[PDB]
Amino acid sequence: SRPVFKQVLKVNSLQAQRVMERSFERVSNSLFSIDVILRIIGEQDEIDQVETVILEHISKVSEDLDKATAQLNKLMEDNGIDMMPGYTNPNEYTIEINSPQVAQFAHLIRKLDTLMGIVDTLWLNTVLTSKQRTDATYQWQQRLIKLAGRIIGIEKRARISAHSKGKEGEVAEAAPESATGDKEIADEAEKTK
Repeated sequence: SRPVFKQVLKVNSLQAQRVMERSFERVSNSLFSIDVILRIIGEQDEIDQVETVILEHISKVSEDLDKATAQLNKLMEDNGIDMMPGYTNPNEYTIEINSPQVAQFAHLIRKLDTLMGIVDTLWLNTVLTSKQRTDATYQWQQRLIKLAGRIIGIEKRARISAHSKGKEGEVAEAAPESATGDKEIADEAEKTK
């Protein structure tokens, strides 16, 4: 009755498979709880407002990932590099896609994995310092982790919105909240204030 997309996703770089590991399950559970809590609140005004804010936070990170990919791909042709590296142990992850936004987050991880492959090419080809590879490794990792925490923060602020509409006990039954096992994500979840 409800459509669900099951897919296998290969991730090459360690930065993107670490981001995938400590966030994708919690994020796709958060996107699920949001779609359920919003259907309990009913008000199409709030539904479209929350659907929008989630869309634009995923859009901003996607827009920045493309800009960083476009700039760094220019540095490759500027420097005459047409190849990209193999990886010691890539991982395959079987994922379930219930929302199209869940697909968007998983697509963001692929763009991250792609951008890391470009960074690693420029670093192996002495175009990028060892220091500015780590600065890109940390910041883009932390960039997706900030999104994970913000999405969950939107979920948490939706639960208080549902509480303020008396629909609280309904939420506890329909979609209970999941523990956030990653501290970086859990701390960022306090975009509630």
